[PDB]
Amino acid sequence: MDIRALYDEKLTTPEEAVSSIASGSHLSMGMFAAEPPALLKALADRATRGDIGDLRVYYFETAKIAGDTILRYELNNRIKPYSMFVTAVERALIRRGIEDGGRKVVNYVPSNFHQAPRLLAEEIGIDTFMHTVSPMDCHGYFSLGVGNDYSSRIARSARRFIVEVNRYMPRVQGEAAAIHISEVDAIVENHVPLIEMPVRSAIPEYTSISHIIADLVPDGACLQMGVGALPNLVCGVLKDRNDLGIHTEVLNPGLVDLIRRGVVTNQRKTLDRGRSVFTFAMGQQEMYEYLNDHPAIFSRPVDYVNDPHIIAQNDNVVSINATLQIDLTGACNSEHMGQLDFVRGAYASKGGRSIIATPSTAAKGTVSRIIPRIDGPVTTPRIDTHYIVTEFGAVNLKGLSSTERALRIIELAHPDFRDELTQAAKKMHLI
Amino acid sequence: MDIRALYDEKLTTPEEAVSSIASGSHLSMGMFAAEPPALLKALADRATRGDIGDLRVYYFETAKIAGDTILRYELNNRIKPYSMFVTAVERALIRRGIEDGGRKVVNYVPSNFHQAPRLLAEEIGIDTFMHTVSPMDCHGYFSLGVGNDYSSRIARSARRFIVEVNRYMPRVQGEAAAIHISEVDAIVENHVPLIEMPVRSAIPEYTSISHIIADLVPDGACLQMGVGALPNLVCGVLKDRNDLGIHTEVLNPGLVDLIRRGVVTNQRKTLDRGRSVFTFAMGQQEMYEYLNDHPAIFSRPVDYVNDPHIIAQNDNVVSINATLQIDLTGACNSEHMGQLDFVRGAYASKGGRSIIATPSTAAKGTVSRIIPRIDGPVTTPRIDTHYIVTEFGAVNLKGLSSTERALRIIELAHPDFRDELTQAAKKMHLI
Repeated sequence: MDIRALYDEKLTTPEEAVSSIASGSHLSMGMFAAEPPALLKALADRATRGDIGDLRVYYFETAKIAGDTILRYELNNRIKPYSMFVTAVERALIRRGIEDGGRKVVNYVPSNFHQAPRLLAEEIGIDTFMHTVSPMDCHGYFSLGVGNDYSSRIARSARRFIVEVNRYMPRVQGEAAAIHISEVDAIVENHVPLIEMPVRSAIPEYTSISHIIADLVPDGACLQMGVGALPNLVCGVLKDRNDLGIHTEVLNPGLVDLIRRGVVTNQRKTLDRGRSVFTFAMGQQEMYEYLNDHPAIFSRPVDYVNDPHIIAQNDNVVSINATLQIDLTGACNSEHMGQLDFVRGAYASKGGRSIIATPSTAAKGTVSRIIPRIDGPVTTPRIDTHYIVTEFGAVNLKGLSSTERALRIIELAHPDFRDELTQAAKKMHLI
Repeated sequence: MDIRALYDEKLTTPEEAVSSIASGSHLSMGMFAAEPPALLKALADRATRGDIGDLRVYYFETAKIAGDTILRYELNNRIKPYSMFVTAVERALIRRGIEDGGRKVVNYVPSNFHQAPRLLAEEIGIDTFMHTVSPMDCHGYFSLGVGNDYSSRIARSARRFIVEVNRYMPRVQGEAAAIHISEVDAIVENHVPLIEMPVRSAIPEYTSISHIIADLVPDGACLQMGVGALPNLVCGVLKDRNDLGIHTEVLNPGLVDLIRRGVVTNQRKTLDRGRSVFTFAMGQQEMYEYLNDHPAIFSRPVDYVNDPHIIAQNDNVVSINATLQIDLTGACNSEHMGQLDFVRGAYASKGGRSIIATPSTAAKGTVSRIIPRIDGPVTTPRIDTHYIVTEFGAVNLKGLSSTERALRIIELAHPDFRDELTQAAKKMHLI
């Protein structure tokens, strides 16, 4: 059982690692920070040379890594983006694609994040999976590090699995997170710091918002927080608490700070007791290092983590997410132009709470985020919404009539807009 | 327990039975054929005399029974309809309101049918619940008959429970379907035929669709079906199967036929093996009679039946529902202007299939039921849709790009609209 022998046998450069990937096939890669820069650069340039064509890349959550390599607009005709969710990177691509004689450059695949493993593995098929990893330990194992999501399944379903060993990637314990060297097909090495999530400051409203939310957080709450400044800031108010759990889609700096403070203990959880569960992690270097070899952290695949039935097995689940607009019905919209699983789970949880939070206004006070009607397709439907919060307060929509709902939602609007909004509600016959 | 003594201490006239209900309280009632006519008439009369007001009535699926009693437009100022799902009866009341100088006359309470039991019991709170029951037996039990749904919960959680004994009401076994006299607050008697859903005549497209759907029904399939002549026609084609199961939201005549023919055995089920499960039943006198003291039929509450996690636990779940519209995305819309729980449950089922079907055209071929995009809110989000079927075939949408979706859905449209649809696809850049 010589591991060092296999490693040196699979060790290679990006160029030959990616060389055998056929044209017309399906590739996928880790989410965000698990996107393998050297493997990707090697693939981009292979495409640039017109060496490979007709490659669909299926993925969730793209960053500049894939953005600046294999998803460059120029490569579009050879490496086709099948985005299962639109990021700023695809908004860039779509925009540039219209101002080019209205060509279609992004193929959107409509998908539930929690079904991604089944979709990619069984419905779509993935022939090549590529993922950054932590370095092979003494037992012959790499860790998927910050990723678990769908990767832990695709890494094994893909006919070929290629990993870019990066010492900067934390060794992270998780279900199927550890991968034996016999499970890997090729290895390139590339120790480079990991990409980061930008810290962005507390709007003054976040202060009042984060304080309404904390009183909505029960004893022994089991948290899921969205990535964002508001949620991060909310954890800042929870430094006060004890015995919180974590069962979250994304592990973020704010949550990790609660672990580091001994606030998060996971001793009240029914599932994964004693461990914080997330399906992937995003943050800054500080978070990344603190994750390495952490014994009270456990990544799980998304079809476990984001399964409402699983989420609801923990008592007092608290799910806190941001949206851009809330309407008077009051559905919610978080699209500029996944969390729903927790919206459902949190309410199903015994003593659970789903909280969708937002500033009532933007554009220095000129634009109301509380609107009459989302046009058109909402991200959280009106029948799913539980609690909503603005700096003007919180309301539980469940069981409210269209009338009760519009009235309480107006009260949460900026008073500057309460007038128009009451008028809009009257023409709509919401009231 | 001398149940004779009890039956008489509680037996009474509808007028007296309903006399003590307080104003500004919350009332609820059984669904469809379990709506109690004598009790309701006594109640409508109370409002006609100005003897009661500000009565909120929360309900689901409305029959002509409440339509013609407590929900008459005249009484809308004293008996306030808090309908949790809008039907023909509410659609009419709404029309009159807008014609009658824009009066809002129906209060819509947006809600998950599978969450109804807790919504009513906890978030809204019901003070009086009224339900037609089968006659008391020798052990002192009534049966909720065709009902279980939210009713089995609410007859317990409501602060007063009033029954209308009707000998025409089948004695039906199910979870919490039996109610002991000790748990009933007042009893009125009214032996009248059960109201019946209108048998709708077939249409020529239903033939082809039933054959396409039937090809999709695996062996030992665990059926759920919506009402309508399409699904009814489907159970016709399924005449020759063996060992099928039933776990359905509504029990219709098509399904009961398969039980009668011996096709449904429930032997391949994992839950409720050997028993057809439903949450409420709708049909005609024949079905209702057949249900009485049936030992292989078992009602269960909606939070069990419509819980996708429960549904998913049976293998080869097949969910068959009709829709009015399908767009190129393809979200679906079955509204003019519950089943979603099965769409998800059926896909999660091992070997499961959610089927949404519609004739490709309406109004003698003039209008396409396949359209570029659904107007307002949808009833089946595009990310949930599995199989759709028209008279022109079936496609499984899971994992297809927007383009592949558009192109395949178009081929399910009637040939007259395909070119129009194809043009629209490019305008929306679905290509």
